[PDB]
Amino acid sequence: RIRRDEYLKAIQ
Amino acid sequence: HYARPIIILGPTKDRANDDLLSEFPDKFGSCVPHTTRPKREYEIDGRDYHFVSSREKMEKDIQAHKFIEAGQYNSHLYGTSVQSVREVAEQGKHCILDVSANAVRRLQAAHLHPIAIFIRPRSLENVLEINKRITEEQARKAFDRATKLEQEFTECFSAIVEGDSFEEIYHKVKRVIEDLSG
Repeated sequence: RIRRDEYLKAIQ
Repeated sequence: HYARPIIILGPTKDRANDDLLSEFPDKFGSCVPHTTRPKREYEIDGRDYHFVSSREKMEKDIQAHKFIEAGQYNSHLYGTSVQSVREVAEQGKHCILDVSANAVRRLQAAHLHPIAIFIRPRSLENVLEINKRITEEQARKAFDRATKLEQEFTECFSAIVEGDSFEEIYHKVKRVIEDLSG
């Protein structure tokens, strides 16, 4: 999965 | 010369992704995400993110169905493009993706032809067995999400696999990739 918090937060 | 992107769905998928990534470094790859956020000094465009300087262009492209997944954080857009996934497909690398099944339907509408493997839990008890670490709380949410997701998206899976242990699930996942990669 994208190993960046920013991206994960964005998809949430 | 061309390798199909892979999306594993159902419980234990993330670990199947990790172990396949961890077992054949040469065969599997990762796509590069997009961001409208200004790039940092030690960030590298084309490696950390394709940095869109024109945020308006990325909003319009999302509306043109060129992203399989998208969201907004600190007023900035982030997404995985249709084209960035194919860019991994052209290197001969299988693109391992953590995306929804709608995202899968969108890679198919591209005609990209991805390998969508769904892991079906046999039972709530099977959830607790195939899954290395989890509580009984989390297992129900996982079992209930897997059952709805198959009833909704069966027509888009390349395969459905089962097992009483994860190693059995993991082996069949590789069997699917092995049959459909030629």
